[PDB]
Parts: sequence; structure tokens; C-alpha cells
Amino acid sequence: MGPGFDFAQAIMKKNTVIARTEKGEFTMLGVYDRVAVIPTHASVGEIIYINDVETRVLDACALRDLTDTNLEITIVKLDRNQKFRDIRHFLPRCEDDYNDAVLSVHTSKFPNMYIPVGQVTNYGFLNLGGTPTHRILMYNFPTRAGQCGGVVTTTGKVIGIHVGGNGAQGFAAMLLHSYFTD
Ligand SMILES: COC(=O)[C@@]1(c2ccc(C)cc2)CCNC1
Repeated sequence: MGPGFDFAQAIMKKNTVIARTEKGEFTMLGVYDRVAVIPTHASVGEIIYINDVETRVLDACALRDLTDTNLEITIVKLDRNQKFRDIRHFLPRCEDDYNDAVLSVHTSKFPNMYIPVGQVTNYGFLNLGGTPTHRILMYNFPTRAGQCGGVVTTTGKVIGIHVGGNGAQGFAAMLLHSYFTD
């Protein structure tokens, strides 16, 4: 409808795949080369399905901060025959608050779904499904099962991936530029 949906649309059409693990179907954001992210609760193994194709996982790393606290981001390198568009220049360098964010989901159950979630708070600590977690963003939208891995963007920035909710608020793990240096 507007530049918010304009930005989200392009990230979705070129930088997302549908990932299936034993724990379900997730929106998976491709960041650069064969490197993508997914919520750690997807429990990525040695093999994953990417758009229903059997794919070997070459590496997978569940990120934690330097206090050894969960961040709920897993970085996956896929044995795929094609590279993602490099979107690392759209990642923020620091923890921040944001205005006017969109949460975008693409699965079998929710294809081409875009939700204007509005203001995003740097919430910080969250007890997420019993697991102490850091760098959580929060938005006041009643997000539901099947939105996990969903991409959170503002005009010009890719700021997080959806990892949970409480029925009234949704929670995303921050993406930071420093996660993807090489
Ligand atoms: C991923 O986003 C993009 O590449 C585009 C974009 C870039 C920046 C802003 C503020 C809006 C839209 C350029 C082409 N159409 C979407």
C-alpha cells in the first residue's frame, strides 16, 4: 500500500525461503551467499527442507551473547546451488527502537502475508518459553502460531525475525550487522 509494504515486498520476493524442520514450517531469511537465519526453536539438524527440497546443512550456529544468554537466532549455511542477494547493508549496527515496522510471513499456511505492527520497543530481556533471552524487540500486535521466522522491517532496514508472542504482543530477535561479517 505504501513504502513500508514496498520494502517488505522486495525482501520477501528475493530473500526468503520456506524452511521445514521436524518442529514445523518457518519463514527463513537469506542474508548473503548460502547463509540464512531461523529461530533457534526450529531445532535445525543435518538435513532441512528448503521450498520442499532436501538440503544438507553445511553449518548451523545457535547465537548467544557474551553473558552466555540465548539470542534465539540460528545462522544456517545451506548446501544450495544458488546465492541470496546480499542484504547485509540493510542490517542495523546497534540495538535500537523503531517506528512503523512491518512483519512479513511466507509459508504454505500464510502466503504473501504483511502485517503493519507499528512502533517497535528495544525490550531487552524476555523469558521466552522458559528460556532467558536477550536483544528482544516488542510490538503491540496479537501475532499467532505460524508467524515464527517472519521478517521485521522498516523502510530501509531489516531489524529482526519474529520468535514468539503472548496473545497481545509479538517478540522478535534483533538482527545486527556484526552477526554476518566474514
Ligand atoms: C528491499 O528494498 C528494496 O530493495 C527497495 C526499497 C529500498 C529502500 C526503501 C526505503 C524502499 C524500497 C528498492 C526496490 N523496491 C524495494
